[PDB]
Amino acid sequence: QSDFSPYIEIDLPSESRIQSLHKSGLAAQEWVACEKVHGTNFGIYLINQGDHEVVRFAKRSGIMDPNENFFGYHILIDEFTAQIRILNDLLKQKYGLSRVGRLVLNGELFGAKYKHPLVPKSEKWCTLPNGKKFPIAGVQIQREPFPQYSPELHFFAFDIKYSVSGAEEDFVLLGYDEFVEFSSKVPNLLYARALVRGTLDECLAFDVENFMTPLPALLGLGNYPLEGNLAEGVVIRHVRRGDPAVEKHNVSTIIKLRCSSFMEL
Ligand SMILES: Nc1ncnc2c1ncn2[C@@H]1O[C@H](COP(=O)(O)OP(=O)(O)OP(=O)(O)O)[C@@H](O)[C@H]1O
Ligand SMILES: [Mg+2]
Repeated sequence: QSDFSPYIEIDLPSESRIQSLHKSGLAAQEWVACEKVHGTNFGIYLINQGDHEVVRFAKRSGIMDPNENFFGYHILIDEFTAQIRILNDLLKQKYGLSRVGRLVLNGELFGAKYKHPLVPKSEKWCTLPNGKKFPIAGVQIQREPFPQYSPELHFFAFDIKYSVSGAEEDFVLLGYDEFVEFSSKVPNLLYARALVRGTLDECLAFDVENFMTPLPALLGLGNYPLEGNLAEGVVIRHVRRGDPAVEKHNVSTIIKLRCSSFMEL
């Protein structure tokens, strides 16, 4: 697991966090709110090993053996592999890097549930390296009645970091604008996009209670609405989260808000 980098949990806004964000000056700077997707944590890794490299996939708790069946994600490996190679090439070219020890594209694996009679369940079957196959129609990432996104499996990117040396302490996290710029150039990559942008308080004013997930319509299902299909919530973050000048204040610059309807499930 030496190549694995755990992603994070995200807190609801506490009194001490909010006070510190104001006192530090960070609250007055630029923040975004993006959709919080209810799937399972996923990471796509590209690891440099000198003149060769390897693609690996992680769940919440670590990089997986290639024959671990995990919600049918093998159906997306060819896509992920093409995507992560493109992202690495973009980063190397733009940043003048001969080598990137470790590139980590974190996001949410989601979908494979959409209970509308005009939306057939997936007919797709994944295949593992050992030849075993599993139906996407049998995948149940989450049991909750909302949010529901799509009958197919998808990946929602929400962070990109790279370590030139490969060492954990040398990771550089893309800021929001750079994250969007690069992600927008990776073909067919779905990624977190700002629902609102402004001060911390402007983002905190986002109406999560009535926020219907926009993903079904983005994924072809605009004509097949599900009643009460609220998004889980939002993640709010400083647009330069990870930058040393932000991090020097020693205050976390990521928080979440959830809708009450979701919390009650
Ligand atoms: N836009 C997003 N930005 C960051 N994390 C997101 C986003 N959308 C979904 N997530 C997920 O939210 C998780 C953090 O939220 P939180 O601390 O509430 O954990 P959780 O969602 O309850 O955990 P679980 O993975 O078991 O559902 C992340 O680890 C990530 O998997
Ligand atoms: Mg979750």
